[PDB]
Amino acid sequence: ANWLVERWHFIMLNDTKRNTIYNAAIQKAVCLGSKSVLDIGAGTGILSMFAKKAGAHSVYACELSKTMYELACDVVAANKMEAGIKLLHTKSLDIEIPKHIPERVSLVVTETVDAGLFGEGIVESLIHAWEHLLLQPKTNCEKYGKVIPASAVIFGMAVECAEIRRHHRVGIKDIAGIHLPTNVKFQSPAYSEPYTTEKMSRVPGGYLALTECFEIMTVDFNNLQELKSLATKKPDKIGIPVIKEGILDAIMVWFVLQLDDEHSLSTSPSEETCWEQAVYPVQDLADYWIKPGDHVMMEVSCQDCYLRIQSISVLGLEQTCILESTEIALLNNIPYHEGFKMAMSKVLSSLTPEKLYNILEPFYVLDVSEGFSVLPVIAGTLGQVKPYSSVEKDQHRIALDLISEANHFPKETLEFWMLQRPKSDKLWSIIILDVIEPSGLIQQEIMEKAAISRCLLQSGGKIFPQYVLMFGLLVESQTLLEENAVQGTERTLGLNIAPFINQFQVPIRVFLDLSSLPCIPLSKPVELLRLDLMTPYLNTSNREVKVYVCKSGRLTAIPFWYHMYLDEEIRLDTSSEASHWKQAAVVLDNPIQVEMGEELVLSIQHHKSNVSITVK
Ligand SMILES: Cc1cn([C@@H]2O[C@H](CSCCCCNCc3cccnc3C(C)(C)C)[C@@H](O)[C@H]2O)c2ncnc(N)c12
Repeated sequence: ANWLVERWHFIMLNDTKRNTIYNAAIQKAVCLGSKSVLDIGAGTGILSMFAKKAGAHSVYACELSKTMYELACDVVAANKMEAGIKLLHTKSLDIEIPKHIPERVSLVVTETVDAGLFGEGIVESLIHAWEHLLLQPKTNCEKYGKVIPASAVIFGMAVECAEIRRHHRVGIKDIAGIHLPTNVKFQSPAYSEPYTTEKMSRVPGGYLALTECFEIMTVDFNNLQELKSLATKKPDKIGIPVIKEGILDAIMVWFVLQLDDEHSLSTSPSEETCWEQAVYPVQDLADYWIKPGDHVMMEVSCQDCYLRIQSISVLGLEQTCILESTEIALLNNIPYHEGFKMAMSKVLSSLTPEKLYNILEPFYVLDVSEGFSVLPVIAGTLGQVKPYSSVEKDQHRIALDLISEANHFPKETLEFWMLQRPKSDKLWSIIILDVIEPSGLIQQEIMEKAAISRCLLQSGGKIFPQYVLMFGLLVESQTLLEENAVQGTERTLGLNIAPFINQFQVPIRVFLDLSSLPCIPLSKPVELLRLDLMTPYLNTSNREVKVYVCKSGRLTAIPFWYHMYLDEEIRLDTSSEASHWKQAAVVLDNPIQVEMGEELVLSIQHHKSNVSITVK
């Protein structure tokens, strides 16, 4: 996509409460005398229009992004405020007086905050603003400089959350007959990306508070000296008592943002708010079980942009292998590995049963999975197998050589691998291909790789998976609608933004965590498509699917996922609880009213790795 608008813009603009408190704070500050305003990171320009409507004499809005800047120019002009608001395509750090802005401003308004508060560089931007773009602070509001937000209190809480854990810690020491040795320590990219961002009010499986909430930091955005002192401030060593028995999985962080002395915003987890929380995963501990009487220790600092929580330990009453969170979720996906072990054993049993646990001829197995994979080690433990790994990273090879060694493989049993024959005049008995992206879409050129792979197979040899079924269902989801499009002008307090920003939406929502999404089912899930790697003649380009509507409702989306068939009996589900793949959905531009008992027709168009789903 050439012209992107980030998904969080739709969610935020749809949050009437957020828009109300920001407009209330700006109205109060403008009416009190702050007549010259600078909006840092204007987005659509909503805070600038609030300032001008409140009665500001001069409004300047700066926007880093070319796309957001151009959109903001059109929104402001459509709201008849072209003459009153001056939009600037620049980062606020590059603004010079009188070159870009003629005079120092009395009020800075900004929303350049993330779940961890500091992740968008609010400190660096406000230090530059106080030094070069703002009037002197208070010792009449027109005479002195002020910032919205005024201040913040940052909170933390130790939690048990199995959903976070399966993405940052490998939770088992034995997978599908293979041992994962102690001398190989797996760690996520958050180990020392200090935190991920999560909607903890709806996290799959939920979370449990193991401690009470605690203050981790405070910051005064109107205090330049306090802001400059952050770069060299020594970390704050804190000790938190444990109030509940449980597995320590993360420190969940949120903040209370004080816009002024009357108006405050909380990012505390709630299904009533749009705000996500900062999640600091707990890893590299000897024991994760914590009980009342224990103390959770950590070091909180904010010297180089991001808020950091380091040296996490529990105070009572070896090769390191960095993996992506998708690869850790993969190692924690037991049905995937057990399914692959059983499917590989059946191929070995049908082709060479004496090899299952020419004597010089091994059963050749190629794993073309993308990223870290242990499938070649599982294959090697099964029989007289010559397995090949496609890992690129040197650290991954070392780890796999140590895993191979722990599974009694003599040196160079496992080898590291364009699709070609194992050896000139030799054929593969098993080829594993990566068909579904973690995004929930089909991998690019998979049909082409399958066609090339089929020519390299021994008679009776198999490509894994053999075929993939795409499943989908009709849903009424107001949540998917509000994360895809701004719902009117009432949400944006009379301002016309929705028609202009809604144009930058994409038809397919990827990386969807379907189980955490509030949905009303309007149909039962049904097979939409068959992607056959062993028998492409069974594929269909153009198909109409008649979906029985079980329940009357407003159809807003068609979520979809897959059943990957390793053979006729063994299938993997990309929507399963332990799945390391995310799902996806076709979200409708205009929701359709459907009635119980009708057969809705979906048009499913398949060309190579593309699938188009529309209501016919
Ligand atoms: C530093 C800077 C940024 N920019 C521009 O402004 C925006 C930066 S902010 C990034 C998104 C923040 C959303 N945070 C919401 C949130 C918070 C907490 C919890 N949950 C959320 C949810 C769940 C809702 C995402 C962006 O348009 C940039 O191009 C600037 N332009 C001019 N000069 C500058 N110095 C800047």
